Amino acid sequence: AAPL
Amino acid sequence: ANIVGGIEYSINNASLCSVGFSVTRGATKGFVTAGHCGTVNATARIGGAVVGTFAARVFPGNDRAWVSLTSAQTLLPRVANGSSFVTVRGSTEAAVGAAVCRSGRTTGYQCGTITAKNVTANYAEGAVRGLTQGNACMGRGDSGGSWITSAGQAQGVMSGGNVQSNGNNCGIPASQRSSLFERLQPILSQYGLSLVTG
Repeated sequence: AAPL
Repeated sequence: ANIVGGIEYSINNASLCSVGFSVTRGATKGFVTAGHCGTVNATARIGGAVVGTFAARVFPGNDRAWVSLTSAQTLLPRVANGSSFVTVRGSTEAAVGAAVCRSGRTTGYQCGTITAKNVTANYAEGAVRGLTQGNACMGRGDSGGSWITSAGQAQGVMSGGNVQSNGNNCGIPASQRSSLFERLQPILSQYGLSLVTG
């Protein structure tokens, strides 16, 4: 999961 | 600039994010967006012009922010959908299984359904708790953008998710996407904002  | 949900803005002439929703705080105009997009006092620009600075944010833990804009900006109760618009009518929260769309500068307007609430994202900077998960696709640059139902109920702003090597999760089946948004309700009360609607 990454910001976007 | 006309402030519409989904459009691009840059922060301190570097990062790009998308506008969430037009809001007001007393006589102050603003828009809500993602907290990871900028730090307090960072400068936001739309089409090369300065429009405002970040007034506050929370990131990580939550992922929220509001930019207060100068008087000259035009707030609109709309979210971009290609060349057309979705009118913002309120912020009733939809439940799991409802259909929802999101608009943002990278993949445009994508729709899908909500699959889970209260999701934790483990970002490199720290955990972001309480996220709602949808399977509409999204890509780098969509962050801060609007999540809204066809009926006009604003749900939240784009936070993050699982992107593949091409920068989005639109080439993977809906069943495998995790696209996460920050709920709008708590950002409006935390900052005392009112949504603009039409």
